[PDB]
Amino acid sequence: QIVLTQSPAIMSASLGERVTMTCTVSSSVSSGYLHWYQQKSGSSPKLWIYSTSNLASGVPARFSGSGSGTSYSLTISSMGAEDAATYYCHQYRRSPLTFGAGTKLEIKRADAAPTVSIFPPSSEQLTSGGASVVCFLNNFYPKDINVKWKIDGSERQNGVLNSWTDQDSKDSTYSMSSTLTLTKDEYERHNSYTCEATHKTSTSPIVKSFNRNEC
Amino acid sequence: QVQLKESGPGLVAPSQSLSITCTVSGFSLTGYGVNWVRQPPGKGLEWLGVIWGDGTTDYNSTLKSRLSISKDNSKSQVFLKMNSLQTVDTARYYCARDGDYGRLDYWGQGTTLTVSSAKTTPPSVYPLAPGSAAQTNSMVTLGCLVKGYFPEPVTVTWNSGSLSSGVHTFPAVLQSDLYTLSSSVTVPSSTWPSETVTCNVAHPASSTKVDKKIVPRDC
Amino acid sequence: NTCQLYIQTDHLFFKYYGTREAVIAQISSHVKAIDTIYQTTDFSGIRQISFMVKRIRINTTADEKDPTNPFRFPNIGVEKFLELNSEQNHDDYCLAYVFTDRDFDDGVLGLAWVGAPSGSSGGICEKSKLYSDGKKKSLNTGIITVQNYGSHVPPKVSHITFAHEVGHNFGSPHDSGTECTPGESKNLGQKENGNYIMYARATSGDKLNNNKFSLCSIRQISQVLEKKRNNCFVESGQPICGNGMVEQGEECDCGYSDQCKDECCFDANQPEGRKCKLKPGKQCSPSQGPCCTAQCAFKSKSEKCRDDSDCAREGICNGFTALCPASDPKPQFTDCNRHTQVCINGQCAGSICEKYGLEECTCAKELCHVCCMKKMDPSTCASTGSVQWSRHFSGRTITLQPGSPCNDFRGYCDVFMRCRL
Ligand SMILES: *[C@@H]1O[C@H](CO)[C@@H](O[C@@H]2O[C@H](CO)[C@@H](O[C@H]3O[C@H](CO)[C@@H](O)[C@H](O)[C@@H]3O)[C@H](O)[C@H]2NC(C)=O)[C@H](O)[C@H]1NC(C)=O
Ligand SMILES: [Ca+2]
Ligand SMILES: [Zn+2]
Repeated sequence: QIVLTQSPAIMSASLGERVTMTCTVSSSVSSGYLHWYQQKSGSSPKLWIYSTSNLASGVPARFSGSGSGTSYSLTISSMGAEDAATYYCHQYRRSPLTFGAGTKLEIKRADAAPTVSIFPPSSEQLTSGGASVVCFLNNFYPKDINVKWKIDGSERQNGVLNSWTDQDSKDSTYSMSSTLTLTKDEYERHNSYTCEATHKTSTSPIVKSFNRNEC
Repeated sequence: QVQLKESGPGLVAPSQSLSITCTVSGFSLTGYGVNWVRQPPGKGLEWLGVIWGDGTTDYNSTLKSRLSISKDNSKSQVFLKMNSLQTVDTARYYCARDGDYGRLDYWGQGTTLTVSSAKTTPPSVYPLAPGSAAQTNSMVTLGCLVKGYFPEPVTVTWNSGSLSSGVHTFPAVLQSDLYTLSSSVTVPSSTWPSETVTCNVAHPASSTKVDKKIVPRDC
Repeated sequence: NTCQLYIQTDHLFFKYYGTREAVIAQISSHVKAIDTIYQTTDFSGIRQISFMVKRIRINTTADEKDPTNPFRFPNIGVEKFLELNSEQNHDDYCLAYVFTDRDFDDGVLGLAWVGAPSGSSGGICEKSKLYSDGKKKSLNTGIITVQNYGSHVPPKVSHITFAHEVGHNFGSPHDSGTECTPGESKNLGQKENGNYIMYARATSGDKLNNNKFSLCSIRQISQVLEKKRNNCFVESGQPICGNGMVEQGEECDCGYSDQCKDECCFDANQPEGRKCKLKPGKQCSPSQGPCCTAQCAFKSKSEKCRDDSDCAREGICNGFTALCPASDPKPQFTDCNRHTQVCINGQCAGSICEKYGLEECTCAKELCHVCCMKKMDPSTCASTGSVQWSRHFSGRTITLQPGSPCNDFRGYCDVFMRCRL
């Protein structure tokens, strides 16, 4: 079983910067059999670099591939706005056909603070029997962020559901949704619900809270 | 030119058989191989198998028990059959040509496969509005919670598409055999609740449309 | 320098060797034979000249029941056998040969068209022309057979017989005169060397003057080259994928799409990088060698790669590679070819006379008898049943096998012990 280790698995780069990816195979393959592919969100992969150093039909000249034996590289001379995607290296000289782990190339912007917004469960949902406390964390950077839920100052482990958006096309920021869900009887037995966010751009964690007894 | 198009059932129940047809064009299947590559939601490319131009097959080591790949050279069709589909078989299944030196030069659009025993369920749309408390800034954040629906997709728009900027529609998350989607919008305090803000949730699989007027909570 | 050959084999040639790998190994060694013979010969055109095969066609015994195959008839004359091969379209190849296992009358082994340097047609460098009688034949053809007078010929004579008829293709007639046929010379120094390739009669085993062309043949081939190879021959380069032989740069070679029945090899119609390459998960291909099965695996131990021969002990497969283990000899000086020659280090050459320090000689109904001699003196040439060698042979008169040269290479001995010229 040939393995294709891809590193770095996560890369941030600004416009004009130069990035370099790596794939190290477990057994030396001929250079003519390793290929690179680019895949954007919601789209099928596209042959990018084939036979290591040959760019496919249409991919820009700022791309290049090098390597031989065990190590292989993919280098972008000038980071463009359209090159933010996930890249894979591919081999089928020996069975089984294996892809690399995948390198996530994110474009880098200035640091941004998350605009946190917390919402109590609506009056309509309480009629049904559920209680979901949604806490939005929109437009921030980088993606590294930790969201914790506290019920009356006590951290809660269950019911927390999260979802991240992709890097926005306009501002290159990220957004996250946090939904704390629990029963109606468990909701009416507690008062202060705290949505706390820990981010790189905050010395102290941003605290958004509300009270069930203030209306 | 070279084309590939896979035809899948889309939604199957667990412990059921699978049959996907990969209609190709532009080349002859006798001189090119065709690989099957599935991709789980939010994961990397995962190889399934391959059928060569001469009819020989090579499969994924852990899936040879269930996987089976045949083809039809005259009709330019490659077939992918699976047995005892588990819930974790949900992915987007591609078929790609095995070109010079094994390059996957031409891919298909891929077909989404969902493996779940969940019955079709329309979502319970909920309005997300702040209390009658203090504004954060010139802008207020409004949202909608699209909870508990099956299957995907769901169309979420604001003010019938008029309100587009400041909208963040988060990808759905399977809580427990049901999808839950969140979407927020940021508007100036001069707009809400002066104007009317309403999110439009459309669940095609249930033929359900919902329009929830975002009204401030009352203290 | 390199001329793209097209070699065919009928079902008689396939039935004798008994798999497709065995006949392919025979035609691979025949091309490399005339490759080495012509390269080591100084021709007037260029200092070197080699050969290359472009495609093969192995007809099996299943083709004997094919009504469209005109080679299925067991009784086919050597002239009509070459006419059948001509009637095909061979414009993609400089030459086209067909190997068979037929016993042609009067000791005929090979037959090919004579190559004219100009003013005629046939031999090397001829495209299909209309001619007369309305059949479009390709006169760039030749035939060979490996059986003569009910006896299979050894590969050394079989490889040379290829180079003989190819000489006529290259424009060389038969050798004539004393200056180019030293076998009939009245000088012991020239007679020991023997005749040349283009000798008109039987040849076997002299191996010095017979393996390469003559001063006469070089002159006649010189004109065909200087005027036809410029427009006929092609370049030297990397070996092509699809000729059924495993060359350097490729791991396997089963043929094209309509020829490849190998589940271990991508055919020649596959894209670059995988054509003539081993399929993933497979570790061999029968095209590499006889020591590996159709299930793509180095063969198990104690299986016949090479069978026990007269002068060669059996080579036996195991899983170290796809090839035979090189065969090794049994006790030295054993009798081979039915007491006609000896076994010394893996070859059945020479004669039985060399077993007791003697040399073969031409007797003087007794021509198909083995006449030995005291060394260096042809006046001491006596039969194996003579009173001179009665101490060794004890009297038994060893007779020459059918299809053996006799009477100073003027003919063969038949099954009735007659030296037929
Ligand atoms: C191996 O068997 C082959 C048969 O499968 C045989 O090929 C046959 O070759 C003949 C000419 O020698 C072809 O010609 C026949 O058909 C044409 C019409 O197209 C007639 O005009 C001819 O008179 C003749 O009947 C055959 O078409 C061809 N058969 C096939 C199926 O292509 C090879 O010659 C055999 N190989 C050897 C070395 O004998
Ligand atoms: Ca070859
Ligand atoms: Zn001759």
